[PDB]
Amino acid sequence: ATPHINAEMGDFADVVLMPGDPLRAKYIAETFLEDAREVNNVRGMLGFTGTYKGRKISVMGHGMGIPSCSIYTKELITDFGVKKIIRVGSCGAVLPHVKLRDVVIGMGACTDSKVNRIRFKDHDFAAIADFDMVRNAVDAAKALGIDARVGNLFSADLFYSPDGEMFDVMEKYGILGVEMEAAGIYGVAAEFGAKALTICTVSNHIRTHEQTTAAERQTTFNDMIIALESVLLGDK
Amino acid sequence: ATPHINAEMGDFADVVLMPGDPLRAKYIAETFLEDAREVNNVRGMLGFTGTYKGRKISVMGHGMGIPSCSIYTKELITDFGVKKIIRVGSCGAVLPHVKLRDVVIGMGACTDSKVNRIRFKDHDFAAIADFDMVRNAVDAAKALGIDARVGNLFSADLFYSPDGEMFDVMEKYGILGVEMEAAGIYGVAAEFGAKALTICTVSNHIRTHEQTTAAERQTTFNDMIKIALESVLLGDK
Amino acid sequence: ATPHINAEMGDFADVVLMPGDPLRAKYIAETFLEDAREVNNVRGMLGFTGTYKGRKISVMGHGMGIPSCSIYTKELITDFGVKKIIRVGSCGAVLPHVKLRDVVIGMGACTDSKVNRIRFKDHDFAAIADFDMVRNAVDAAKALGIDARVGNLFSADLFYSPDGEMFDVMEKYGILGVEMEAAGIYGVAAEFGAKALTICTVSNHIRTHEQTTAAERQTTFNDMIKIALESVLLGDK
Amino acid sequence: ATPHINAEMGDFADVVLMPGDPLRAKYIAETFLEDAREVNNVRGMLGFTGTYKGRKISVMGHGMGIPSCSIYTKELITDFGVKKIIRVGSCGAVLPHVKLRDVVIGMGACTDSKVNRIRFKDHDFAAIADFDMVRNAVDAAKALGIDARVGNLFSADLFYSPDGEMFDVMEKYGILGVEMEAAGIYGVAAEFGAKALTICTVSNHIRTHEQTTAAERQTTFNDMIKIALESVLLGDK
Amino acid sequence: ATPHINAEMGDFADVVLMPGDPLRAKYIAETFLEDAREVNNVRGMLGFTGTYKGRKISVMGHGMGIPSCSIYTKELITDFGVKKIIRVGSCGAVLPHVKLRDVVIGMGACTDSKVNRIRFKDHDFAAIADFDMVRNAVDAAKALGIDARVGNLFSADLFYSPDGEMFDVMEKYGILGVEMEAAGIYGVAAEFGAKALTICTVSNHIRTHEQTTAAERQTTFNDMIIALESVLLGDK
Amino acid sequence: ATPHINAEMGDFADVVLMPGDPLRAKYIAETFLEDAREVNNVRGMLGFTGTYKGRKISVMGHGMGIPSCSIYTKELITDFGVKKIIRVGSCGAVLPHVKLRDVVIGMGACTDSKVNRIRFKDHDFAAIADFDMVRNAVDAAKALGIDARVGNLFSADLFYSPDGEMFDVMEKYGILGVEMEAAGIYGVAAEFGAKALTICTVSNHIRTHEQTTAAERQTTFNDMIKIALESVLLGDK
Ligand SMILES: c1cn2c(n1)ncc1nc[nH]c12
Ligand SMILES: c1cn2c(n1)ncc1nc[nH]c12
Ligand SMILES: c1cn2c(n1)ncc1nc[nH]c12
Ligand SMILES: c1cn2c(n1)ncc1nc[nH]c12
Ligand SMILES: c1cn2c(n1)ncc1nc[nH]c12
Ligand SMILES: c1cn2c(n1)ncc1nc[nH]c12
Repeated sequence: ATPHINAEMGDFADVVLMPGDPLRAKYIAETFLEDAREVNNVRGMLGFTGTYKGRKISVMGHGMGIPSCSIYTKELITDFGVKKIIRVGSCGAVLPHVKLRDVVIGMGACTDSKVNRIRFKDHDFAAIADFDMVRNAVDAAKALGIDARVGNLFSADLFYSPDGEMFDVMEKYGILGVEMEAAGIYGVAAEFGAKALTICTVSNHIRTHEQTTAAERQTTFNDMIIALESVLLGDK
Repeated sequence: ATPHINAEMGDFADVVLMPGDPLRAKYIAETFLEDAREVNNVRGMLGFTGTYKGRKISVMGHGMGIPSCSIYTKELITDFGVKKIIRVGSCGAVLPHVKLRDVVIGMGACTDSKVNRIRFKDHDFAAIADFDMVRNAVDAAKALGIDARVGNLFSADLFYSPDGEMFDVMEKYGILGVEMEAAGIYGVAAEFGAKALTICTVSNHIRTHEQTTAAERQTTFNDMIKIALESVLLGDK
Repeated sequence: ATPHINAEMGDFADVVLMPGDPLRAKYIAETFLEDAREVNNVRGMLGFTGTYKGRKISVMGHGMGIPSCSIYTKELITDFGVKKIIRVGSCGAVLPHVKLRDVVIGMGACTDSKVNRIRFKDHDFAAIADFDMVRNAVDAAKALGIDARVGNLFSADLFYSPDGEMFDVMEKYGILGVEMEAAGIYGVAAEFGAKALTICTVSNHIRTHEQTTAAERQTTFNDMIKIALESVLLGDK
Repeated sequence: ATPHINAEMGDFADVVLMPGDPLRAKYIAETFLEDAREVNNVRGMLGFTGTYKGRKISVMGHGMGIPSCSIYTKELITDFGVKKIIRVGSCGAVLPHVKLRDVVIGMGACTDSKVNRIRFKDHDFAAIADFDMVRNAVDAAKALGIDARVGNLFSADLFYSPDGEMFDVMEKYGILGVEMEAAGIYGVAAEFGAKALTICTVSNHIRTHEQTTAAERQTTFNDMIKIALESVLLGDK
Repeated sequence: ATPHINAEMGDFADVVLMPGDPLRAKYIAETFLEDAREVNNVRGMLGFTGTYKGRKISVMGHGMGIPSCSIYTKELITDFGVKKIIRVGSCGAVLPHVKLRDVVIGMGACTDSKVNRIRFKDHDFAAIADFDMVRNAVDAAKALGIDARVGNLFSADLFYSPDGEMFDVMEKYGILGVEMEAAGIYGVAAEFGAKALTICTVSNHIRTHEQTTAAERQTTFNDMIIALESVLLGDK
Repeated sequence: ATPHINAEMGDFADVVLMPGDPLRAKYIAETFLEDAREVNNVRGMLGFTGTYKGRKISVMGHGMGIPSCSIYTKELITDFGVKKIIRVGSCGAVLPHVKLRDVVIGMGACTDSKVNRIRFKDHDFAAIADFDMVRNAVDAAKALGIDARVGNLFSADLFYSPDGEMFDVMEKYGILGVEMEAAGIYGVAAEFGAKALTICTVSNHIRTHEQTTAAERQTTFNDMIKIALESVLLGDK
C-alpha cells in the first residue's frame, strides 16, 4: 500500500487507463471490463481491474491537474509494477479546424507548470508520449474507422486562466487540445522509466461552441476508450 | 451549476471548510454538522451543507494540488456566494521540533508553483491568509486548549519531489508544513475577491519518515476541525 | 563594530524601530524617547537608544531599498542581539479607498526584487511578518483609536518604475502600499533568525498624485510611531 | 529571393533535406538525386533540387545551431512553399545502451535555448516532430533492415557547456542524442505551420568516447539519407 | 525640488560625482572643491556644488544599493539637467591579480538585480558605461601615473550573500570588483538618456585580505577622486 | 586538431579576424594579407594565416548565430593560443540617427540568448569587449577619417523574431546595431580568459529600410577590415 492507493502488488494490471473523474473510471470498468473488481477507494479515487478480450486491464481516476495525476502515476509505476499509463480525458480546442468530438492524441504536451523545469535544471524538457503507444492508438483508431489527430496538447495549471491571451498563442503554435495532466504524466514517465499516452476527446471549443447531442458525445467518449485496442496491439 | 459543482446558489453556506479528501468532507459533515445534506457529487468531490451550533456551514473536498483546489474555490466564490474558505488539510513537517498531529496555521504559503507568477507579472506575490481569519483560528485554538503554530506553509506541486535538497531550504526558512494547496487558494481568494485560510495537521515527518495511515487521515484530525468551526463563530462576531 | 555600524553589543536595545530616513530616526529619538543617546553615525545612518515608558528602545535609519536595509538589519541581528525590527516607513497607495496618512500593517510583502528567489532556490518565498508582532500592532492601534489596514505591501526596487501597468496588477491583488524594504527585511529576519514587521504611512497616491512634503515625511508621522512603540509594550507581556 | 536564399518560388521542392555541413548537400544531390540543378549559393550554403524515384526533392545545409537553422527553415517555409523539412545529421549519446552509429529519430527535442520560451510566453513548448514523418522514418528504416530509436533529442546552444552535470540529467530523463538544431526547427515548423523531423546517427558517446572510423561514417551517412528519402515516399502514401 | 532632493535647477553642475557615503561627499567637496555650497540634505544625503580648476562640479551621496542610487541619479537627470554621473566608490576583489588599492573602472556591470530585466523585457541588457567617460578616466589616470584596470564590475543586491558560490563564478568570468550600484546607474543612464561611469578602489579581497596602512588607503581614495580630471578632459 | 578545426597549434596567429560569411575569409586573406597560407577547411569554413605590415594575422569565418561562433572562438582560444578575436560584420539599426554604412563598435552586447545566464547562475552578465581593443578600433577609424559609434549591440537568437515590440525597447535603451554573435563571443572570451571585439557596419535600417547598394557594401566592408587590422597594430602599441 502507498499513501494514496490502498492496494497491493498484483492488484493492478501492467497497463492503467486513467480518466480525471473517479466516477468515469467506474463507468469504464462496468462498460468494458469483465470480472471487474474495485482495488482502490482512498480519497474516493476509484480504481478497478478486470479483463478486456482476456487481457488484464486496470482503470483508475487521477483527479484534476498535474500535481494530482503525478502522485497517482508515480505510485503506480514505482509500487504496483505498472508499465503503461493511458490518460483518457477531455480537452478544449483552440484551432478552428478541430471539431467537437474529434479524437486527439498527445504526442507532446506543452505546459505552464513548473514541474518539468524543476526536473530538468530549468531548461526545456519536451514532455512526450511513448512513440509505440502513440502508433498503437493511431492504428486502433484506424481499424475502428476513426481518424485521430496527433500533435501537441497544452496542460494548464489554471482551468480559469487570468491570461486569456495564451489561447491565441496555443492556436498560433498548433495546439490541438487544452487539458490539465498530460505534461505532468509524461514528466513522471520519463522520471521513473515508464511509458505514457494521453488521448482526449474535444468536449468544447474555447472560442465559439459548436453543437451536438448527448448520445453523440457519449458515443465518441466510448470510441476513445481506441485505448483498449491499442494495448492489444502493443502486446504484439 | 458550475462546470464542476452540480448545485445552485443557496446550497452552500457562505463559509466552506475544505479538506482535500472528499471522504473527509463526508466525515466532517456526519461528525460535526447537524441536518447535513449532500449538495454535490460531481467527480466524487462530495460537498455537504448543515449547521454547527445553529450556524449554516458547508464542507467539501477540493482534491489534491493547486490546480484542483483552484477550480473548486473559484466556482464556490463566483457562483455560490462563498465568502470564506477554510482549508483543513494534512502536511509534512521538516522542522525537528514539529511532531505528528501538530496543528499549523498558514498565515502565508510559499510555493514552487508558477500560478501566482502568472497572476503577478512574474514577480513575487506574497500568498497570505486573511488576517482576521488567522486570529480567529488562533483564539479558537487557545479557547480549546489546543496548541497551534502560525507561520509559512510550503505548497508543493510534486508530492514526490526530485529535489530533496529543497527540504533543507524549507527548514532553513522555517516552513512549518509542506502541503499542496494553500498558495493556490490564497491566490484565488485575492484574484476573485474573497478570504481564505489554511489549517493543516502534520500527518508525516519528511525527515523521520513517521506517517499516519490513510484511514487516520480521513477520520482522526478532529482538533483541526473544531478550531476551524469555532473560528467561524468568532468571525461572525 | 560591524562594517556599517560603529557600536558595540549592548548599545542597541533588543527592539529597533527603523525608518528609511536617518533624520526621521533622529526625530523619533528626540520626540518619543527619554535619555536618548546616539550610538551610530557611520554613513550618516543615525541610530539612537533610549527608553519609552521605561522600556529600552532603539531607533535607526535603514536607507532606501532592499539592499540598503538588508545590510543594517543583518548587522543588528547578528552582532547586536537585536530580536525585533519594526520598520516605520512611508508608502504610495494604489487602491481608491486608501487615502493619505492612512496606516498600513504589512502582514506580507510582495516584491519585484530577486533577493528572496536567490535565498529560496528560485521558488516563491512568502515574505511575511511575525504574527505576534502584527497582532500587537493591531491591538495598540485599536487602543490608540487609530485605524489600520492589515494586508500585503509591495516592496519595489524601482521607485521610478518603467512598468506603470504593474500598478494595475498591484491594485487588482489588493496591495495596500508600495514601499521599498519590507520584503527584504522579512527575508533577512527569516535567514538570520529574528522577527520583523513593517508599518507604513501612506505619503502619496500613485493614481491621484497627491503627496506629502519631504519635511512632513520626516516629522509628521506620529500615529505610526505611537503604534510601533506601544506594540512593543504589548509584546513584552 | 530572401535575405539568405537567392532563389525564386518554385526552385525548391516542397520537401527539403537539410544536413548541417553544407558540403554534404552537393554530395547528397550527386549521389541520391537525378537531374539535380543548383538553386542557391549565398554565403556558400549550396542548395539543389532534383528527383528521387520521380519525387521532387531539395537539399541544402542549415549551418550549426538553432539561430542558423531557424533562419533557413523559416525562409523556405514562408517564401518557397516548403511543407516538410528533414534535418539529417549526427548526435552525441549519453545513454549506456545507445551505441555508435545507431539511428535516432527525434520525436521531440529538449533544449537549453530560449527561443521557444520567447515564442510561448515563457511557458514550456514541447518541440515535436510531425508524427507521420516520424512513423515514415521508422518504417523506411525497418524496410532497410535498420532498427531506429524514437524519443527525445536535446538541442544544445553550447557545444562546450560549462555545466557538465547536465549530461547526467539528460541521461536520467532518457535523452537519446545531443545535437544543436532540432528544437529550433520544430519551433519554426509550429510557428509557420509546416512539418519537420530530425534524424541523427550517433557519432560519439559523451560517456567514454572511442568515436567511429571513416568508412563507417560513410556507410552510416548513406543509410540516414536513404532512410530520409524513402520516408518521404512513404509519406506520399 | 524632487521628493528626495530639496534643490532647484541650476543648483547642481551638469556632472555629479557620487560616493555611497554622504559623509564622503562632504569630504570630497571640502578637500577638492572651491566655494562649495551644500545644496541638499534631505534624508541626510548631503550634496554639494563648487568648482575644480574653475569648472563647476557637484558631489552627492547615493546611498547603498541599486534602488537607492537609482532614485538619486534619475532625479538628477530628469529634474536637474545632469548629463554625467561618476560613481566613485569601493569594491571587493575576487581575482588574485587584483590588489588592494588598485583603481578599477567599470566599463560594464554585471548584477543579480532584476531591475534591468524589468526594463528590457526579461532579456540581457549589457549595463555599460559611456565610452568617452571611460576613456577620459583612463587618460586622466595615466597623466597622474596611475594604471587603472578597465573591465566588469559586479553589482550585488546582497552585501551578505547566502550564496558564496557566486564569488567563484565572478572570478571565473573575470569580474574586477564587487560593489552594489554600477549596474543600476548604467540602467538609469540608458533609460533616461544620460552618461555614467563607475570608478572604484579595491578596499578588500573577498578571499584573503592583504595589508596596507590608513595613510596609503586614503591616498588611493584621493587618487580616484582621476574622476575630476576626466571631466576636464571630457570638456575637450 | 579540434572537432571543428583541422589544424595544429601554431597554424593560427594570436589574433583572428572573423567574418560571418565564410567566403569573406578568402577575400580578406587575398586582399589585405601577405604570404597567406590556408590552415583550415572543415565543413567549408576556410581559415588563413598571413601578415599585415609584418604582423601575423589569421582570418576565418564564424557562421551565423551565437552557438556557431561560440564553438569556433572557444576552440581557437583553448587549443590554438589565440588571444584576440575581432568579429567583423553587418548589423541592423533601430535608432533614427544611425545611418546606413555607419561603423558601430560593440563595447557591450545585449542578447535574448540564454548562454550567458547558463554561465552566470541565471544572473546578468554584462557581455563586454576588451576596452583596449575598443579604443584601438576607434583610433584606427579616426586615423582613416571614419567616425565610429561606440555602445551596445544586441545579439539576437532569432533573426525572424515574433516580438516586433522588442525593436522599440532596443531603440529606447540606445542599441546601436542588431546582429547575432557579439554577446556569445564576449561570453566565451570571458569564460576562457581572452579578449574580443565586434565591429559592424550598418547594412539596413529596421525602421523603414532602403538598403545599401553593391559598390557601397564593397567600400564599407574594406573600411571595416582596414579598421580592424590597423586596430591590431595600435594594440601592439
Ligand atoms: C479551458 C478549457 N478547458 C481548459 N481550459 N482546461 C481543461 C479542459 N478540459 C476541457 N476543457 C478544458
Ligand atoms: C512531503 C509530504 N507532503 C508533501 N511532500 N506534500 C504534501 C503533503 N501533504 C501531506 N504530506 C505532504
Ligand atoms: C511609488 C511610490 N512609492 C514607491 N513607488 N515606492 C516606494 C515608496 N515609498 C513611498 N512612496 C513610494
Ligand atoms: C556533445 C556532443 N555533441 C554535442 N554536445 N552537440 C552536438 C553534437 N553533434 C555531434 N556530437 C555532438
Ligand atoms: C563582498 C564585499 N563587498 C561586497 N560583497 N559588496 C560591496 C562591497 N564593497 C566593498 N566590498 C564589498
Ligand atoms: C534584424 C536585422 N538584422 C538582424 N535582425 N540580425 C542580424 C543582422 N545582420 C544584419 N541585419 C540584421
